[PDB]
Amino acid sequence: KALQKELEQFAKLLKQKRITLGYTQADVGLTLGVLFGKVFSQTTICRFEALQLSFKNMCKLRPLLQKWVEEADNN
Amino acid sequence: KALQKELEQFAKLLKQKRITLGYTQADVGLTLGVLFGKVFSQTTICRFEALQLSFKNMCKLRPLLQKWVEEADNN
Amino acid sequence: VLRDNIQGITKPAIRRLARRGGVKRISGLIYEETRGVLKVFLENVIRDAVTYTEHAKRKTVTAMDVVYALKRQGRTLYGFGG
Amino acid sequence: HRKVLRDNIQGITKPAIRRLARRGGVKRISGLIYEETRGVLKVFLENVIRDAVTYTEHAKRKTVTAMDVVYALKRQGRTLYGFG
Amino acid sequence: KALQKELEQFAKLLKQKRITLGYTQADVGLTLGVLFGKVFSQTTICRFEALQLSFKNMCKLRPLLQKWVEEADNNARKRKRTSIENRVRGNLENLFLQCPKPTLQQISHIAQQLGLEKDVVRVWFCNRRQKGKR
Amino acid sequence: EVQLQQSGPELVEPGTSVKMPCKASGYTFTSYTIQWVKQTPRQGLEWIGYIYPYNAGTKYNEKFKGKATLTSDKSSSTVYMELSSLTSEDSAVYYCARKSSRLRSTLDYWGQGTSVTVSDIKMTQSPSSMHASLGERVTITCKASQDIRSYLSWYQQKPWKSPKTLIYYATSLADGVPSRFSGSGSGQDFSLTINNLESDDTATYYCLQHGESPYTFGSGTKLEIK
Amino acid sequence: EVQLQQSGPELVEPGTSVKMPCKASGYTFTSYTIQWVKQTPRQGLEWIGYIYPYNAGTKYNEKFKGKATLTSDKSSSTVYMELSSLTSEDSAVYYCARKSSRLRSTLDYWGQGTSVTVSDIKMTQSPSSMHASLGERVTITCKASQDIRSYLSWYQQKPWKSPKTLIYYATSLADGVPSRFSGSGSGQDFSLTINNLESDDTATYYCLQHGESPYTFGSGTKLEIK
Amino acid sequence: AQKKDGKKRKRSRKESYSIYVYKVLKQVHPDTGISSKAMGIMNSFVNDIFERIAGEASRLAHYNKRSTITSREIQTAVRLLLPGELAKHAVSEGTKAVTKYTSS
Amino acid sequence: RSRKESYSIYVYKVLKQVHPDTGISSKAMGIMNSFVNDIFERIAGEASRLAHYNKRSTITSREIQTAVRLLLPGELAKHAVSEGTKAVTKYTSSK
Amino acid sequence: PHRYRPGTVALREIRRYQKSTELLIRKLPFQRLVREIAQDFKTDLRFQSSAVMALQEACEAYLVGLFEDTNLCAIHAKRVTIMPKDIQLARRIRGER
Amino acid sequence: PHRYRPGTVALREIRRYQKSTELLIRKLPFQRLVREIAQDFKTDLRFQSSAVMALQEACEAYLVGLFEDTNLCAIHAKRVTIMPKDIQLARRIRGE
Amino acid sequence: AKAKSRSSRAGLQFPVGRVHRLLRKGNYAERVGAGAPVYMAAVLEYLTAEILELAGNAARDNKKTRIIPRHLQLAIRNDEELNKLLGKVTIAQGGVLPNIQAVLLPK
Amino acid sequence: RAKAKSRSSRAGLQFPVGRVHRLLRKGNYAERVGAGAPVYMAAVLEYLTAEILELAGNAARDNKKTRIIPRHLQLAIRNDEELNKLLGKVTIAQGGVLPNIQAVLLPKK
DNA sequence: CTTTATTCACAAGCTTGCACAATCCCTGCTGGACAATTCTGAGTGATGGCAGCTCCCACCTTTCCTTCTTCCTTCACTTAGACTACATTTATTCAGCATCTGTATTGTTGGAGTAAGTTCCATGTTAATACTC
DNA sequence: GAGTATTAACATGGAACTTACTCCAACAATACAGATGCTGAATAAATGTAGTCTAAGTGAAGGAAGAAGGAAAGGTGGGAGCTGCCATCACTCAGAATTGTCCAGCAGGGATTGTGCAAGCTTGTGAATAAAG
Repeated sequence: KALQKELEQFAKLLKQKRITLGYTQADVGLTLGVLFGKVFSQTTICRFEALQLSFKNMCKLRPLLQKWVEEADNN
Repeated sequence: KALQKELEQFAKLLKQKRITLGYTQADVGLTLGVLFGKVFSQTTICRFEALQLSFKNMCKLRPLLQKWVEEADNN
Repeated sequence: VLRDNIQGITKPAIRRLARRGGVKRISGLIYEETRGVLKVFLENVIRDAVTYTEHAKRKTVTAMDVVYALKRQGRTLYGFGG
Repeated sequence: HRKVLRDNIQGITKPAIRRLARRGGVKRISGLIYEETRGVLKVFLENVIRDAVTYTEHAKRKTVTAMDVVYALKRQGRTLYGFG
Repeated sequence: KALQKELEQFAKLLKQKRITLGYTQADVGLTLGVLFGKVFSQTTICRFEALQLSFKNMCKLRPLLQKWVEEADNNARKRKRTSIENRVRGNLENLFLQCPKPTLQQISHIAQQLGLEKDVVRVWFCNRRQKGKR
Repeated sequence: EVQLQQSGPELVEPGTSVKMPCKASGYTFTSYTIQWVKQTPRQGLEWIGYIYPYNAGTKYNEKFKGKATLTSDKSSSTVYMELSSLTSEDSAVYYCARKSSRLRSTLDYWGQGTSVTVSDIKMTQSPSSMHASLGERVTITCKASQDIRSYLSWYQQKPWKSPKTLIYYATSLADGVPSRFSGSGSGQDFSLTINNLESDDTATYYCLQHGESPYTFGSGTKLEIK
Repeated sequence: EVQLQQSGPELVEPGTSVKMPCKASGYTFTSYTIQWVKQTPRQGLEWIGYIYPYNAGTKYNEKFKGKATLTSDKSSSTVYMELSSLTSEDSAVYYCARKSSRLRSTLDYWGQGTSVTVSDIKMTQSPSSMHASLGERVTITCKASQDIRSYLSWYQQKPWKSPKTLIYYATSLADGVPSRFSGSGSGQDFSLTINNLESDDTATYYCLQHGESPYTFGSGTKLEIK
Repeated sequence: AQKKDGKKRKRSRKESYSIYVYKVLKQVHPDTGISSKAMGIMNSFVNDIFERIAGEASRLAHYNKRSTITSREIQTAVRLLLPGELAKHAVSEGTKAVTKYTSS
Repeated sequence: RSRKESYSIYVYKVLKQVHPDTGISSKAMGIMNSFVNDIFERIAGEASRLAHYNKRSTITSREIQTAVRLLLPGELAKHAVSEGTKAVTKYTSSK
Repeated sequence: PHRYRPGTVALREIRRYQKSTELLIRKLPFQRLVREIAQDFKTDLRFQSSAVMALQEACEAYLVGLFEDTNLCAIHAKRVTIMPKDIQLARRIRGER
Repeated sequence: PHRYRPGTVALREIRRYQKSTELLIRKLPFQRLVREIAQDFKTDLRFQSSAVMALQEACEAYLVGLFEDTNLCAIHAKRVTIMPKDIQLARRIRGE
Repeated sequence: AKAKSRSSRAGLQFPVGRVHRLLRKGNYAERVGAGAPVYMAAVLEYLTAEILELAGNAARDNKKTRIIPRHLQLAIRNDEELNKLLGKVTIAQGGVLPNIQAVLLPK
Repeated sequence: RAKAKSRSSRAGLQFPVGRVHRLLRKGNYAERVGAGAPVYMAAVLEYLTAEILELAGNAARDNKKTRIIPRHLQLAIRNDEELNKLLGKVTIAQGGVLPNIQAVLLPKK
C-alpha cells in the first residue's frame, strides 16, 4: 500500500522526463550500462515503466534509474 | 583473371550488337524463349550486360546469347 | 413419358414468388435461373424421396418419404405428418 | 481469487484481424472492420463456450476438456477434426 | 340430491371394504351370480364404483351389493355378447349406404353366411340404424 | 442420358489454331473431369490431358504440353480444346470423354469425336489380331511396364465410332455392358475375356491405364467374327 | 450484469417535447422487450407501453396513445421514449424495464428512472397501510377484477428507488430474491406473504397483472417495520 | 422366460397428440378453435421437439458413459437446445412437474 | 492407466496399401480418426432412422447400403456400394 | 387514361402476396414437373396427393427464402432489380454453390 | 528509397497466408479472452490446453470463412474494400 | 388396485406414459429413469401451451375465433426465441411475415 | 476350437469388422445388428479412408514430401467436389485454406 | 506522354545437420472369435379395400403477345480522403523451469432405482334389452 | 315387425405391485496437469508520415422492365369407373443374441531412426524507378 504509490509515481516521473528529453528506452538501457556497468534490455525499461516486474526487482532497479535521472537533468 | 576479360569483351559485343539492331533486353529475353524454349527475364539480360552475375552463371548463360547473336546477324 | 415440363413453372408464378419474397423489380433473365434452381432442388428432394420409397419396397411415394427427405436436407416441414 | 479478466477483446489486435482477412483473400480492409470483427468473434466464442461449459457442468467436472469443445462445435454445425 | 351423496358414500365404503378384503371387482361380479343368479361384468362394477351411471340403474344395482356386503362381511351365468370378427365386421358394414333396411329377407340370407343367429344380425342392423340417426 | 456433343470435321492449314467444343449434358457438369484423347492410325490412341470444371484445374500430357490448351465454360457446360500451330502430323480424331474424380473411375462416356485434317508406362497387348468364330473363347493380355494397382480399363471401338467402356478397375463391368465380358488380373498382368463370341463383337479392343500421371493406352487388338 | 441506464431529471415547459433514452447492456438487446411505465404520487404506477426491438413492434396503453412514442436503436442498443405536448399532469418518474417475450416472464430489471417535471382490469390491494414487528408474519392481497391465469407479479420499491421484482407468475421467486417472500393464489385472488420482517422490508409493495393487453398495477401497500 | 399368450402386439392406429393439444388449447384459450391443418402442424412440432430433446439426452448419456437417461439429462438437453428464457421456463416447468410427481 | 482405442493401425495399414512408402504424422492420424468416427456416426444414424421408419428392429446390410446412398455423393456412393457388396459377398462365400 | 406508374403496382402485389398464404404455382404443372423429374430415378412411380402437396410447399418456401436473400443482395449493390448474379451470390453464401 | 504501391504487399500477404496453416492470432490474448468469456458462466473454470487450441482453430476457421463471404459481398457491390455492411450481409444470408 | 395415472400425478395434460414408451422404444438409451418422461412431457406441454397462446392472441387480433397455420406462423416468426428454435422449419400454409425493405418504399 | 481367424480377413478388409459390430451394438442405433451390416460398414469406411489417403499422398508427393500432414488432407478434400460436399461443414485443424484470389483483386495490365 | 533498361526486395531452389517426432518392438490384457443353445424378427403368402390413376366437360381465370411509357441501370469523369506501405519505437508474447495444489481418475461397496411380468382396472363402442307404436 | 332410449359386456391400453439385477453415488487414495510466477530473447504491435488510388457523388443516355389491352388456352373442380398395391394378419424358420472359454490383436510404454525444418548461399524474377526515344 505504502510502497506501490511511490514506485508508481517514480515510474510516471521517469517516463515523463524520458519523453520530455527525447531519449529512447534502448538508449536509456545502453546509457545505464555505460554509466554504471550493468546494461539492461529495452524490455526491462518497458516493464519498469509498465510496473510488470516484481516489487523486489523493481526496488532493486530503482536507484540505478534514479541516478540516471539526476545525472540526465544536467548532462 | 583469364575468364573475366573474355566475358567483358563478350558483354561489350552483346551490348554493341543489341544497340546496333535496336533490340531491347525484354525483346531479347522474349525472343530467346522462342528460339530455345527457355525464356529469361530482362533483369538477367541487363545483369549479364553489367557483369554483376557470378562467373558460373555467366558461363552458363554465355552459349545462349552466343547462339542468339549468330541467329540475329541473319534473322 | 413427360418432357419439357419446367416451362409449366410459368413467368407469372415466378413473379408471384418474387413478390411474396419482397422483390420490387425483376430482371428478364431471372426466370431461367429460377427454373434451374428449382429443378436442382426438386431433383435432390425427389431423389432422396425415391431412395426412401425404394428402401421400403414400395412403388408409391408417400408424404412421409418427402418429409424425411426434406428433414435430411435440413429443411424440416410441418403439417404433413410425423 | 485468480484476479479478474476485464476488457480483453482488444488483445485480438488489428494486425491479427488483418492476417485473418488476408487468409480469406481480402485485399483492402476498411477502418471499421476491426470492431465489427471483434463483436462477431466475441458472439461466436460466447455461443461455443456456453455449450462447452454446459457439457462440462453436466459431467460434474471443473475443467473444460477438448472433447466438450468438440461436442459444442459439432452441435452448432461446425464439426472440427483433429481433437477427438 | 341427498340420495346421490348417500350412494357415493356407500360406494366409497364398499370400495374400502373390497380393498381391505382383497377381492377384485370381477370377484364381486362373479359372486353376484352366486348370490342372486345375476352375474355382472367388470365394467358394471367399475361404472357403479365410479358413480356415473343412471339413477335407475344405480337403484337397481344397489340392493344386490347391499346383500353382497353382508355376504362378504362373514361369508345361470349371464351374459354372452357377440364380438364380431373383423372380416365379419367388414361384410356387415358393406351395406351402409346400399341397403338401409335389409329386413328379414336379407337378414336371414346374410346370417347363414356369417354363421350367426338372425336375431344378432337384426339387432346389429337396428343398432347401426340408431347410430346413423345420431 | 449422359452425352457429350462434339464438333464436326475440320480442315486446317499449317500454323493456325482450332478450337473444339465438348458440350456435356445429362449430369452435374462440375463434378466430372473432361479427358481428351487423340487417335491416329500411326500411333493409335494417345491421352492428351484433362480439365476439371469444378476448380478449372488442368493437367496435360508432357508431350502435349503447350501443343494443346483446355478451357471450361460452366455457363454452357462446355469444354473447349485449343490447338495452336497445326502441324501436318496432327490429322487425327480427337475424342472428349467424361471421367469421375474418383481414382477408381475411368473414362466412361465418350463423344463422337472431331476429325482434324492438316493440309512413362508402356502397355503391351499380346495378340495384335486374332481370329475367332461365333462360339469360341477370346482372351487378350495387357501387360504393364510398371505396377498399377488395378487402375486398368478396357474399351471396344467399332470402325468409325467412339470407344465404348467394358471393364473398369480391371475387374468391374461397366454400365450397360453384359456379364459375358470379364476382366481379371492385377499388378502388371491383366486379361480380358469374352466367353462366347457374337457378330457385334467385331471391333478393336484397347486397354488404358490411369494409375500414373500420363495415361497410356494399349497397342490395340483387332477382333472379327467368322 | 444487466443494466438499464437512463438520463437525469428533465425540466420542461408546457407544450414542449421530451425524449429520454433507455440504454441497456449485459444481455441480447433484441431478445427482450423494453416496457415504459410512469409513476406519480396521485395514482401510483401506470403502464405506458412497450417496444420489442426484434421487429420494432410497439404497443401503447389506450390512455397514452399519441402522447407517448417509442423507438429503438439496435446499433447502440438503446430505446427512446418521446412525450409531446407535456401538460401539467406529466411531471412524474418515468421508468423503463426489461421483460422477456415469454408470456410467463415479467419486468425483471428496471432502470433508475428519469424525473420529468413540467413548469380493462382493475387491481385492488386491500391493506393500504400496515405495521409489523421484526419477526412477525405479514400478508398482502391483490384481488383482481377479471380473471388472469397466474400472470401476476409482486414488486418492492424503496423510497426514491426503482422497483425491484420479488415474485413472477404469482408463485415464483425472482432471481436473487430470498425464500422468505412467498407468492400464492391464482385466478382472481392472489397474495404475497413475508415470513419475518427485517429492516430492509420497509418499502411500498405493488402487484402488476400482465394477462390482458393494458397492464395495470395495484394501489400499493406501505410497510414500515416497528 | 415365458411368453404367456404374447400380449405385446399392440396396434398404433395413427396415434397423435391432438387430444392433449386440444386440452392445452382449452386451458389457455377456453373459447377458441383450431383447424385440422394447424393441429397437424402442432403434432409435427411436438414430434420434432421430442426427437430433438431425446437425441440430445441420448448423446449426453453416451458422452458420460451412462446407460440411463434421467431427468438430469433431459434438463441439460433442454438447456442446450432451447434459447435462454425458453430454456429457463422449460426447466422450471420440468422441475415442478418432477417434484409434484415424486411427492405422492 | 486405462486404454483408449482408435483407428490408427487400420488407417496406417490402408496407407501402406495405397502408398507403400508414404508416411503420416500424428495430427493427420487424428484427423483420419475424426473422419472415420464422423462417417461411422452418420451412416449408423441414417441406418437407425431407416430401420425405425420401416418398423424394423434390425439394422442389416440393406439399411447400411441405403444410408450410404443417401449420405454420400454420386460416384462416391456408387463405389462405396460396390466395395460393400464385394465385402459382403466375399464374407458370405468364405468359411 | 389513368396509368399506374411502376413501383406502385409492385408494392401492391408485394403486400397482397405477403398477406395471403395460398400456393403460388399452379398445381397441375407442378405435378407434371414432379412426375417428369421422378421418372428419371424410377419408372411406374406413384405419388399420394399429400406428397405432391408437401413437395410444392417445400419448393415454394425455398424459392421465397431465396428471393428474400436475392433482394438483400440486390439492395446491397445499390439496386432494386434482382438479377441472376444476385441469386448466384445468395446461393454461394448459403453453401449451395 | 524504395516503396511498393498500395495493394502489391496486400496481394503478397494474401499469397503468403493462404500457403501457411499455423494460427494467426497470438495464443496468450486468445486464451485470456476465452477465460474471460468462460468466467461469465462458471466461476472457477480450468481449461485444458487442447480445449483452448480447438477453440482457437474453430475461431480462426470461422473468421476466415466469414471474411471470404465478406470479400464476395464487397466484390458484388463493385468494390475491393470490405466494409461492416458486407459482414452484416454475409452473416444475414448465412443465417446468423 | 388404484387410480390416478402419471399425468394426473405430475399435474400435466400431456401423456407421461406415452412419452415413457416412446423414450423406451426410441433406441435412445439402455434404461430410462422415471423422471425423464415426466420432465419431457412437462417441457413439451410448456412449449405447446406457449405457442398455442401466442397463436390464440394472433387470431384474437384478427377477429378470428379459430387458429390456422397462418396464426402459428405469425406467432413463431414474431418471437426471436421461437424463431431461432424453429429457424430451419417450414410451416405448411403459413405464408411469410409482411416485411418490405425501406429502400423499396417510394417518396 | 480351431484357429479362429478374424472376420476382417474373412471379408478381405483391413478395418476391424468385430470392433465395428461392437460399436454398432453399443451405439444405441437399433435393437439388433444383422451381421452383414458391420462388414458393409467396414468396407465403406475402408474405401473412404483409402480414397482420402490416396489423394493426400498424391498431394504430398506433389509437394515433394513423403509424410502426410493435415494440409495435404485439406488439399485433397477441398480439391474434390464430392469429398468437399461430404465434408462441407467440417473444419480440419491445421489444414489451412485453398489458395484462391479473386480475378478482380489482381493488378490490371 | 511510351517505352525500356538499372535497381531492389523477395521468394524459390541446393546443400548439410541435426532433433523431434514417427516407426518399430515388448508385454500384458482384454475384446473378439468358436460353438451350441435359445430366442425371436421378418420373409412368404392371402386378403380386403382404399386411393391413385384414367377420362370428360364446362367455366373462366390465367397466361401469352404486342405496343408504348417510364425510370432504372450503366458508363464517364472528378476528387477528397482513407486506406496502404514503411521506418522507428514500444510492448507483449513465447519458451523453458519451478512450485503448488485442486481436480480428475481408479477402487469397492451396496442401496436406490429400474426392467420384466402379471393382473387389475377405466374408457369408447356396442351387442342386447325394456317400452312404445 | 319399425322406432326410441337404457344398460351392460367387450377390446384396449395404462397403472399397481413384485422380484431380480445393475449401476452409479460415495467416500478413499493418489498421481498430475493446470495455474501461477520468473526471466530473457523474439517477435509483434503501435505511431507517425507520405502518398496513391478508391469509393462515392453527378450526370446523361438508352434500353429494358412493366402496364394495358385483347386473344387464347389450360387449370380447376366435379363426376364416374378400374385396379394396383398397400396395410393387416398369421406362421415358421432362419438368423441374431446368450453365455462360458481362451487366445491373439492391440494399446501403452520404451528404444531406433530419419523426414523435414533451419541456416545459409545462389538465383531468377516481378515491381517500380530512372533513362531514352
